[PDB]
Amino acid sequence: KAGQVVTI
Amino acid sequence: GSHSMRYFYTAMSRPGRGEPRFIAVGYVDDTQFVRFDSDAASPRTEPRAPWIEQEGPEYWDGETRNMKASAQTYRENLRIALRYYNQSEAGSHIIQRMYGCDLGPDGRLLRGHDQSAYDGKDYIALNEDLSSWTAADTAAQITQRKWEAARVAEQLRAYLEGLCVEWLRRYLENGKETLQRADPPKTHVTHHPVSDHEATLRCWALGFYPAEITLTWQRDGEDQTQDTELVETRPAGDRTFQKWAAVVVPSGEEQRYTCHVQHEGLPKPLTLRWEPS
Amino acid sequence: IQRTPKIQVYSRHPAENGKSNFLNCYVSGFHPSDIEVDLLKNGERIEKVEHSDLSFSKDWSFYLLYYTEFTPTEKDEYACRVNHVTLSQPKIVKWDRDM
Repeated sequence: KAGQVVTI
Repeated sequence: GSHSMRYFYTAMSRPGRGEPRFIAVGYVDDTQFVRFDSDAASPRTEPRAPWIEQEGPEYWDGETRNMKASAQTYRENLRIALRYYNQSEAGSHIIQRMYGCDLGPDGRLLRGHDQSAYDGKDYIALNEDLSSWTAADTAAQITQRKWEAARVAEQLRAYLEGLCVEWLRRYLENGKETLQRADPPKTHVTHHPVSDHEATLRCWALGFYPAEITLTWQRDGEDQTQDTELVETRPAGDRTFQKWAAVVVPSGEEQRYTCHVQHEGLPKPLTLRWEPS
Repeated sequence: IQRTPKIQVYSRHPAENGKSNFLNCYVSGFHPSDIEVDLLKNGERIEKVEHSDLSFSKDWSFYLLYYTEFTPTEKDEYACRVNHVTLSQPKIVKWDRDM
């Protein structure tokens, strides 16, 4: 199950 | 033994050719189990291993929603990276991310990982403490300041120690017949003259899983590291891997050479030699 | 900032004339990810070729497996033809059934 992506 | 789950994300801009493409793949050990491609006719997270197919629609819908939202965030990140590097809107650029969790033989979290790259170079990495960051350059230090202010590492740590481990254990159980089976290499040595006074000995390992293997040549019991040609381990297409190691030896000295094979599927390391018919 | 592909051309199983098999062209170590790979039989492009989903190594370089079903014979020759931004012209690597 994948995690999350945030903005750089 | 030990096991890992890893996701690999690639986001590629292409000015003049639409919005950036986003590709995601997920692995358990050396087994791919999901894919997503924003260029697909109908992008969805799709199964790539038989043991994930049993997951129900909530799973697939949730992963697809996540990947679509991730693709959008990476399009924003590519725009931000242009500002961080003083770059124009005309060039094509790539952000990559690899992240996931490792379990030790006991099944406990050994360590977590989360690393990103810009244009193929380290950008930022979560440290092994799952609490602090290593930034590769002054742009990534801007990201680090943002992520520290927003306590992003705490969110990553919660995922890596929680969901990541829990789901990896689920996958290992559901796929136990394959994910928890090592297939040892089938090994042999071939011999091919190069001239009247030298020959190539090539030590082959075929049909093995997982991919980690050590193949070494010894001459008179001494490793021939600097004299060995070692090809990259390569996939056969049936889940297994192949590798070979070769040395060029004086003719008549073949019996002074031994090939040594280490692999998780072997009870003990193997020693082989060329066996003339 | 760019890395040229390594190319290996090989079969899924040891080749035996008249026995079905898969021809593989493994391209790895390259960056950026756009790459053009054809499999050739006697110099002509094979139409039915599939490839793996894009992934990458711990050094960020990409890898892909291109593959097609085939039945090797004594006289038929096969090859992998690769183009990439790092190559001024396509690189053709012939299948050696001992490599």
